[PDB]
Amino acid sequence: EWQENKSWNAHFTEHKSQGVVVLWNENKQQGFTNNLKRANQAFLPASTFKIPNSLIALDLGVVKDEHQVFKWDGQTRDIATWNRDHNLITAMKYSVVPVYQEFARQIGEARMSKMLHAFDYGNEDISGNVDSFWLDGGIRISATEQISFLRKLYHNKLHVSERSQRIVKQAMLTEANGDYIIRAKTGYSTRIEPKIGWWVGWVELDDNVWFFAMNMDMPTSDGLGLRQAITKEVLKQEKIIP
Amino acid sequence: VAKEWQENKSWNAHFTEHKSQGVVVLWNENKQQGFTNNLKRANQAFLPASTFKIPNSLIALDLGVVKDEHQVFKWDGQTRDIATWNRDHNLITAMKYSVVPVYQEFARQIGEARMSKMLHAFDYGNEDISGNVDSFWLDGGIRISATEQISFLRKLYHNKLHVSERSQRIVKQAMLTEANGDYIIRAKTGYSTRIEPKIGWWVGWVELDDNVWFFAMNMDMPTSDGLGLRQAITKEVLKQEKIIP
Ligand SMILES: *C(=O)N1C[C@H](NOS(=O)(=O)O)CC[C@H]1C(N)=O
Ligand SMILES: *C(=O)N1C[C@H](NOS(=O)(=O)O)CC[C@H]1C(N)=O
Repeated sequence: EWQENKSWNAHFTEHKSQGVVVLWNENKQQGFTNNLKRANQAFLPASTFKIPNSLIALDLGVVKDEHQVFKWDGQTRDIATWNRDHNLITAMKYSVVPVYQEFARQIGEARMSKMLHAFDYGNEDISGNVDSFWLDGGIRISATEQISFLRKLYHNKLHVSERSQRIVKQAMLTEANGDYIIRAKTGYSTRIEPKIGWWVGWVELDDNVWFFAMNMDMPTSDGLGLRQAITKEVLKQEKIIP
Repeated sequence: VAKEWQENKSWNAHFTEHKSQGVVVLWNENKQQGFTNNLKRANQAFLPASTFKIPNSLIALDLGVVKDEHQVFKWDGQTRDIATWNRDHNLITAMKYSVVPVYQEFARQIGEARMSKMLHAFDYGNEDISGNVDSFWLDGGIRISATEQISFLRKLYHNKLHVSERSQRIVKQAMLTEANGDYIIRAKTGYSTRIEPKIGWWVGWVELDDNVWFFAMNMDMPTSDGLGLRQAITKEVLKQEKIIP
């Protein structure tokens, strides 16, 4: 079920980086990783938590649909794209923290905890602030647990409406062309060490789905582009993407 | 400039330079304003050909002929000219490779009575299903203009069509052509080859962060040499208008 393919380390080494890329071939029901230990190492999900947060908010009616406008609070933040009104699509695209913080507060501790349990999401521990537990609280999820979670989302098997799962998968749309479709979410766990970068999601091909979850050491924001770059090098090596 | 429809003849450069003739029709969803290089051709009704895969997919999902976007539609075993058709398909791939046999079967299952009722409810072009139940969109009575394609597409985009919200969401997912950090294109190509004038189609929309640009283009297609011009000329217009980089 889980093969260790150490050749992918070359992609990390060539990029002066370290981390794990985890791939899951849906058709074959087989997994591949350059590091089995790191693949099962649970980390703070950071912005990858916007996937279960969106799902819960949609199912509870906190988010009516992907067109609902979430007004900017007027607070100027470091990331320029957050300093405007957003809908679910753009909030996911620009990883708009205050929008997701508001969703989490509206969901509340009790429903957030019990609904995440329904998703079997990582350690299912929401300890810390309702609006920041995914960044500096007790929640932890491994790259293999991200895959397990994403596979349920792909198949509409999470215990939420099909509609909510379709809206999130639409909001996860990152890239598409004649060769593949990528539905994914980036993350950057900046608050608690080890500071890590995430990229979780999948690649849809005509006749298969390749699920992926990657994390890498991110001591600074300088290497953030490597989350997609390294994953893409692995996908290209495995002939998943041309 | 405050007008609902504006003609922009400068776009004709994109057709002429490519030794082509046609119409591109754009609709700025936010401003509720339309733009075209040819007002007359924008309203000229043609056979929808493969663009009919959008309403056909909608009807088939709503009626449960297509359970979901994963349902496998087996290859009948007949070898056809377009290689990609000679294999099993789901709604995503059938739309992607415009697999005619799959859609002919859908239409036959839907039947003429339900097909007619659905198109009238969709206000789809002239709503005329005359001809073969499995070919009317290629050689029958159905006619739709580029502007009527946009009207139909706007309702689909907003889940305003009479069929289920679910069928509309699945069809828009199946329409996914291209996506990146700047835009998302949800569209369907067409090539009306049976009844003159032989024409190429490209209908759909461009999703931006804060706007949607609906488009419908058709162009003369005397040879398959110009097929790539359907997307290329549209993209030249979208680039000229600063819609896409
Ligand atoms: C999410 O992890 N964060 C919000 C935002 N996301 O950008 S990212 O998806 O490319 O990682 C910035 C980083 C991080 C945060 N500072 O909370
Ligand atoms: C649809 O109009 N057709 C099926 C197929 N479509 O490819 S297209 O979307 O690029 O136009 C080939 C042409 C046409 C047909 N022969 O029926």
